[PDB]
Amino acid sequence: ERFVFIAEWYDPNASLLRRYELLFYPGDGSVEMHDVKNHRTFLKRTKYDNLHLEDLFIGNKVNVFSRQLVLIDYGDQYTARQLGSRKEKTLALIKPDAISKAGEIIEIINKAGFTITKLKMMMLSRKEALDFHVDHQSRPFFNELIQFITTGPIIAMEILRDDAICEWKRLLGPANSGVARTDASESIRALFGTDGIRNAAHGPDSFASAAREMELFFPSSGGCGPANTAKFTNCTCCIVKPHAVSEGLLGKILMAIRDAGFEISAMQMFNMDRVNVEEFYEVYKGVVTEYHDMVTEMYSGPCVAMEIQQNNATKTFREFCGPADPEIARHLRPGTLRAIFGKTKIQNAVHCTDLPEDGLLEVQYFFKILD
Amino acid sequence: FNFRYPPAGVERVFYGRANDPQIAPYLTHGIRSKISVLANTLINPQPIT
Amino acid sequence: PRGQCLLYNWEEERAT
Amino acid sequence: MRECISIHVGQAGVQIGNACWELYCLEHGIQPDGQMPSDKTIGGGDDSFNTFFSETGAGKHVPRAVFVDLEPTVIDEVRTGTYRQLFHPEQLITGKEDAANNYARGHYTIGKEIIDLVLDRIRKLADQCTGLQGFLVFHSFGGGTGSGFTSLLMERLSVDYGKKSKLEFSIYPAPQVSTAVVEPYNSILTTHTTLEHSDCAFMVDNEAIYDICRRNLDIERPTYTNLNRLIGQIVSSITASLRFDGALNVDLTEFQTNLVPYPRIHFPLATYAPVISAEKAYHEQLSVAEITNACFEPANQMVKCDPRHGKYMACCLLYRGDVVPKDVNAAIATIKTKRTIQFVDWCPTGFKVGINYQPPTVVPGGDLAKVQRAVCMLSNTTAIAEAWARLDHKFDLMYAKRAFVHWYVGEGMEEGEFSEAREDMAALEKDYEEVGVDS
Amino acid sequence: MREIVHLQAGQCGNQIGAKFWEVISDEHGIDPTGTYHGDSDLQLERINVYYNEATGGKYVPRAVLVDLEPGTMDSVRSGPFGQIFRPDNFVFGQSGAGNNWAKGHYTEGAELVDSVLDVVRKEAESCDCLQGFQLTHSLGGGTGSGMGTLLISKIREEYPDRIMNTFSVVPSPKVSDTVVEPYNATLSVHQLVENTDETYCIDNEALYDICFRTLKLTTPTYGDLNHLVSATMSGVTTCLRFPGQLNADLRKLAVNMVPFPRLHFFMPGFAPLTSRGSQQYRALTVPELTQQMFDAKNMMAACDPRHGRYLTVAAVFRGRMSMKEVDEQMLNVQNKNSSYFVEWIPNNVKTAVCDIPPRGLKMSATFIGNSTAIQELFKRISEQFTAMFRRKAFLHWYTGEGMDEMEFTEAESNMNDLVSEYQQYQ
Amino acid sequence: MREIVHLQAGQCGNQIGAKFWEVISDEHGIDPTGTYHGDSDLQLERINVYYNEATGGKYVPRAVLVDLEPGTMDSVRSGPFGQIFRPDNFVFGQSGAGNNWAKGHYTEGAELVDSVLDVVRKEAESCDCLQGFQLTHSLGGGTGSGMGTLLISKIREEYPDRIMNTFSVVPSPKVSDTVVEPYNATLSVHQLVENTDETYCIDNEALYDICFRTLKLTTPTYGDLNHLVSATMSGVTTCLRFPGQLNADLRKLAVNMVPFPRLHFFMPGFAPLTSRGSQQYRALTVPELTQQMFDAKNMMAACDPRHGRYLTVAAVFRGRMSMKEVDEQMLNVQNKNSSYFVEWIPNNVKTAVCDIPPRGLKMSATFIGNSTAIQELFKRISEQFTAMFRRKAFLHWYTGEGMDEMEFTEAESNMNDLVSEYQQYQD
Ligand SMILES: Nc1nc2c(ncn2[C@@H]2O[C@H](COP(=O)(O)OP(=O)(O)OP(=O)(O)O)[C@@H](O)[C@H]2O)c(=O)[nH]1
Ligand SMILES: Nc1nc2c(ncn2[C@@H]2O[C@H](COP(=O)(O)OP(=O)(O)O)[C@@H](O)[C@H]2O)c(=O)[nH]1
Ligand SMILES: Nc1nc2c(ncn2[C@@H]2O[C@H](COP(=O)(O)OP(=O)(O)O)[C@@H](O)[C@H]2O)c(=O)[nH]1
Ligand SMILES: [Mg+2]
Repeated sequence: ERFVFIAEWYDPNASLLRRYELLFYPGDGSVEMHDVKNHRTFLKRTKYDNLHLEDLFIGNKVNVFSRQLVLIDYGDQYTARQLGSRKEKTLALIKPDAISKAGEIIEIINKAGFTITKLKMMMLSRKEALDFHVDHQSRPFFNELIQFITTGPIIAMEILRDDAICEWKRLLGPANSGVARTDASESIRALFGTDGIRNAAHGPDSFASAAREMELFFPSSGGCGPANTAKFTNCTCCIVKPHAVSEGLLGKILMAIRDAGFEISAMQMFNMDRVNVEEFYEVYKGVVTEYHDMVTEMYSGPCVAMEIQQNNATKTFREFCGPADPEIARHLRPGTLRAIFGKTKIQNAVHCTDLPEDGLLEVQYFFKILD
Repeated sequence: FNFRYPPAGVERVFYGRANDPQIAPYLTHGIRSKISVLANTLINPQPIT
Repeated sequence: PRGQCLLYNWEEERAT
Repeated sequence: MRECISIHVGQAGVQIGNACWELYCLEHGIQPDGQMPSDKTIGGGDDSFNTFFSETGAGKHVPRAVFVDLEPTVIDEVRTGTYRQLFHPEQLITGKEDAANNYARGHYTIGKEIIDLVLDRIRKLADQCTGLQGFLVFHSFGGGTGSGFTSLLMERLSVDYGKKSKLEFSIYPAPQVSTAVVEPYNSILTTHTTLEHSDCAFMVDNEAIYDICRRNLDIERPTYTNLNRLIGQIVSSITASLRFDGALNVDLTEFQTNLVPYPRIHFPLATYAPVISAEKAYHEQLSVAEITNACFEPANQMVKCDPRHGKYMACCLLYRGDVVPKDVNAAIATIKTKRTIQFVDWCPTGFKVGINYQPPTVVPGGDLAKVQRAVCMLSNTTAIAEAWARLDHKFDLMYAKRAFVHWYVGEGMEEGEFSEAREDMAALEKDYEEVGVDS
Repeated sequence: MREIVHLQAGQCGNQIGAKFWEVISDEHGIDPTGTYHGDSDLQLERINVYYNEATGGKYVPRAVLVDLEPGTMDSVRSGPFGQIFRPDNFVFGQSGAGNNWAKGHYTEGAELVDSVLDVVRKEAESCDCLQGFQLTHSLGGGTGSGMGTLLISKIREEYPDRIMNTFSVVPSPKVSDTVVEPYNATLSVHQLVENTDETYCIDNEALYDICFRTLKLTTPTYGDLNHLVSATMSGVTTCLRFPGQLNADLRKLAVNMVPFPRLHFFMPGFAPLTSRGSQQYRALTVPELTQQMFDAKNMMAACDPRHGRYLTVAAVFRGRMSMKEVDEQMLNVQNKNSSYFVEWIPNNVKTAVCDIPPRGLKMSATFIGNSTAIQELFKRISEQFTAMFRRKAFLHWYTGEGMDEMEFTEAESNMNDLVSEYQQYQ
Repeated sequence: MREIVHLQAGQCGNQIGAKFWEVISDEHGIDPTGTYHGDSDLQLERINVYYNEATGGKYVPRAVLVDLEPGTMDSVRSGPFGQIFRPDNFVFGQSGAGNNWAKGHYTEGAELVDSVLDVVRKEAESCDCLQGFQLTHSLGGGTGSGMGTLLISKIREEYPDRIMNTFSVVPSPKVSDTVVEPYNATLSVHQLVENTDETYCIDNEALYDICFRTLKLTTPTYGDLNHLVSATMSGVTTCLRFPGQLNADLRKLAVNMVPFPRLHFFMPGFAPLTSRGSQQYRALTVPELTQQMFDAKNMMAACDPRHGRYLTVAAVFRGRMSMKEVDEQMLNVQNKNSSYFVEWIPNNVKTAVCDIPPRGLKMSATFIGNSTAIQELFKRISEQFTAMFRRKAFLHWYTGEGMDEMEFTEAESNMNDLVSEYQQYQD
């Protein structure tokens, strides 16, 4: 049994997009490649440990022997039935009363198994709140509901899983917090709901309505949606790396930062290009030899950008992150984030502003120029 | 009947095992050759920092 | 039908 | 690039041809109609079916085989069978009246009316072929069609294609078992031709396969459906290096020059392992060191001969499946330490090894156990000289009283030709005697 | 300015030759795509030896790939590191060689080598200062021993004043994966001793016993055997592209080693090898590597060094280490094994030290031995030849193509000349 | 644009014409009602060549259907496409010709041509730029040979600077379906050679042998034979109606294949033919078309090309393809068959390329060939003409209508000069 995917690779010489057939054998974990245009083999059956079955979904980028292949198509009806039939895409909302426990909610979602593809912490205006609650325009509790949704920032997330709508609605459970606590306390609303009106969560019920919510929140036209909560004052920049996002420690990083005491000013998710990554690491060129290693790690997947506030709970954020090498961090400063969540010097799962001068420039590059 | 006078093209099935439910023809028979450690980590291992 | 017996180009008749 | 042409002559060649070509479809995933399933797609660079099948532009696969028979009652089974959409409608050539176990009808009288059409197809298949490597002719020694028509056909191929390899697969008449009564005649009339036109002629018989089916498979009453599946697996194991990738691969020429030491000693034997039932393999573990010893036991020989009487001359081991070369190397040196396997002193190295990566495939509705590794042994021995000895003794009692001759001479065959054919196997018998002596 | 041209012939030489390219590209930090992807500047200072800079900052190897059947050419091109070669360096035929020596040298190989050396003439002319050649083949077949011997004699006519070095896998006593194998081995040594300046003999049985006892591997597949040979290929020539404490290129390994023109068959080795279980229980220092260097189990040929005498021994040490403990300790080997080394030559030992150890291992030391014990590997092929030749077995395939019987008598006579000289100096 | 005025005389011409206007109705997607039901716009851009515009989007053929007998006119108007021919285009006489040349050329075929020439002149002047004429008839009949060749003489003296192509049904020895037709065949080719620029000889043994060995039909009725004739008739003008890489109109074929004014007797073929069982198995490729093209078995006349030597050969290809495999193949066949072409003219092959293959087909190619082996067709009729004229058989049906016996003497005298000059340029 094998799974076939059609992949794009961009040739650095000819500036040419090239289409290849990538065959993965999940029984033994070996790959094979063929050429569509030339009808010849590109790579024989080779045991590749880095590629895994959980990394195979449409639109993903996988590094196969120093080539970044983006999967764009389904190879045949067999894999289209086995993988793409069950997968569904839905939206998750974190209300302003659950901002403090947003990391634990994200951790719960990661245990549930959803793949996060889009993430944005933002503030909703009155017209956007009206478009969000156009279904509740008969006004049973509309004034207090609009006031609650507008008085604080929310977090909008795009989560993909098999039976996503049913699984997310089952995770949220009853709307009333007391009813949810009486029936099944393990629900998100039951655990983190102070009242029925402050449900601390939201989930769409139908496909067309959910598509309307995505068209409102994350616009497919490319235009700017609701504004981010960027303060641009007394702030630093921190990036959750693609390997950490794919591993699933994002909720643990959020909980560790919250327990340290630094306030998260802003948080978003980006899918970067090589030129953008190069101009973000322009200060690291000529200083370190593994500049290309850091660049490739940065654009190997989507990264979660963070703006972190006031940097003075106990120590500064740079010495909270600690030494760049996770082995050094574990051996000398065992309480640091790189010691807890680091694997390699290249993949250490957090990046911090080494120069105090450059933090505002990094925040301006990420939360102003990109969005 | 099948043990003593079997039909053409059919193996002689013993009457003791005739009513025994069969899982043998499905699975793979034989011993698997064990995978060894690669010579890469023995000759040119992963460099330490 | 046609071409039942196996003689005189029965295969083409069975095809058509 | 690599190609083979298969011709099936007589009833025995065609009936095995039904069994070998059904197995070839399962190896490459081709439906009986001649198209691949729509659920799964193949890669761009696939030459696995290029050995046996030719790509039509409409996404249809056509076998590269010619099915020639002078009688219509066997070919019409194929044209009306479940493989009617597989073969070419014009490659299936048929005659009007059979050879009736007469060499003179298949070579002199009736066999000269169709062979202009038969060589026309071989010219067409070879011209479409980009690179040709050999021929795979399937027939039997006994029949008038399998002996008469093979003789004048294969001499015309050697005229047409000069130095192309030619590999027969013939049903040897068994010692105690024979269906026809003209059986000692038709074997002598074939071997006058195959010495100077064949490079490797493989032999199997009905009686030895019966005892293999009786003991290993516990098939108490084997039939023609059981035998032709076993023969078809050996041919698919021989040609497995031209279709799939392997650790060390053997081409058609590579074992052609490694198996024949002398121009008149080119009659190897076929042996397959492991032929086992489903229930026995559930208890007995299949190691590399055990299946290679199963080939050399005399009970597993597919020719009714005693290998202990003669001495081995050249051997070729062809493995499949999950086989590492380290286990084979210690397995061979185990065999050379045995004293009951006698090799000739003038051939110090006699084994050649080929290892592939794909395991055998079982046909559903079959009998063979589904396993991981299997080995096909092709051995050249001197023990088959005793097999030719008793067949000449059968011939000498027929010709002593001139029985059954007036049917042969009534069609155009001379009476004298039996004399030159008899003295040829006199020469072939002492040729095995002259090479078996030591120094 | 020191240039080496690589050539790949046969199936046994192609798989070892392909496996040679993953090893050096790991040391020089080249991606399978073709870009430089490493950590040190010191890798890129000498890349002209093996690679060619192309347009766009990508590196292609300097190697020519020849084989009469396109099956193995597709097997190397479809590899992990196979996409970096030149697509016009792939020269293949359409008919298999059939493991016949007369098919690779007289008829089916005679039409290919016009197009084979034409590519080689391109790569040799564009070099600045050519140093030598590297050809990988096997003696046991008709493909590697058919065109490999032929490409030796044709190139050496064009470029006489070089050092043309081949790495050849020799036939083995017990394995015997070919039936006509001693026939095809003897026909190549007739022209190996005549037009080759350095030959290294590699055995298939000796590489099995290294994997079975020293490395304690369970299933030593063919992916491991080629990785042992690839280490010694990249160790003998490490003083042409890395800075070292005492430098020695191939011509300095030519003058020191061969006293007479017909004794140049060397027995190689690699010396920091260990098993998986006993990594923590072995001390890594220069006096411990020396015992592993002179160990008989670590030699890549089925010849016992204790049953002969040593003409000249060389060692290319690798990594940061002393020079006094290198020199004092491998002199202690000569004094204690005094009877084994020859008496009419003083200083049988040449020592060379480079300062760049290989990937992940802090020291390395490749053994290269020129002993008289290699006559027994050459004696066993001669005796296997006699038993088949006196019955004229398997000889209508050679005589049927244009090869004469008097050619075979000359090859055995020259083979017996070669075994006589080793015993003469012993 | 360039409008082809199809002519249709006799009983044989009517049945060929009924099948010809059926094939190019399938090609242009014209329903039997008369409207257009197609999908692509390449069909409608050049539709004025064969069809004429009317009100309501109705396209009618520019065909003149002429016969002296009204019997086959009822069968034409009651066919599958019988409601698409214009009712004013059915010019029919009242009495049949009766297999006599003189009745159809001097007495009964003399009054009907005045009504036909009114219809032809009305349709010819309605064209924007007339391209030529095209006629189908039979030499073995009375109306087709006797009166069809009279219209060829009358058209040629009114529009001189045009082109005339005929698809004439030459007689056969074993398909002798009239006892007197060597008289009608001899007197027709005396009129044909002076007033015709291209002649495509179509025979019946040529078509009957094809349906037995190539199509293997068990009942090859005339509807099967008329499709093979109509397939050639649409494949010769296919570049006049469709775009392509290298176009060739009707005048380009006449320029290349006619070196001398009395060498205008071609002999045709159609490239892709295979049985019903061989449709799914054979791979249609450019060498596969050319291999079947030059063989004598697929060629549509009762003359063996190996008994003569080719003068000039044209091939009109259809379908999306590559010019290298096209240009190599008719250069390669010129190299092996160097003895089958005359040596005094180099590069004898004309290449024409279209882009639109017919429906249900991907590559098609029509073979047109000038050959000196067509002299074998005229030697058989000439030896039959003399055999009766010695004994004056069936003559009283001829000299009793107005023609003298000297017209028979000059008909064979001109026909014997044609077979004298075909033989000269062969050697
Ligand atoms: N193993 C095996 N042997 C067969 C098969 N068919 C026939 N034989 C052998 O062939 C011998 C007789 O020769 P046939 O092949 O039947 O005769 P033929 O070659 O068809 O010649 P004609 O009957 O005259 O057309 C018998 O003794 C059988 O042993 C078969 O399907 N499998
Ligand atoms: N190390 C190694 N040896 C091999 C490989 N393939 C074959 N051999 C050896 O080569 C010998 C046969 O030589 P062969 O390849 O047939 O020579 P060729 O015909 O010239 O290619 C066998 O005894 C094997 O031990 C391989 O992939 N790796
Ligand atoms: N191929 C072919 N030949 C035809 C067809 N109709 C008539 N013929 C031939 O024409 C000849 C008779 O022509 P005839 O009707 O007398 O011509 P008319 O007197 O001018 O109308 C016969 O020999 C037929 O073979 C047809 O549809 N196809
Ligand atoms: Mg039969």
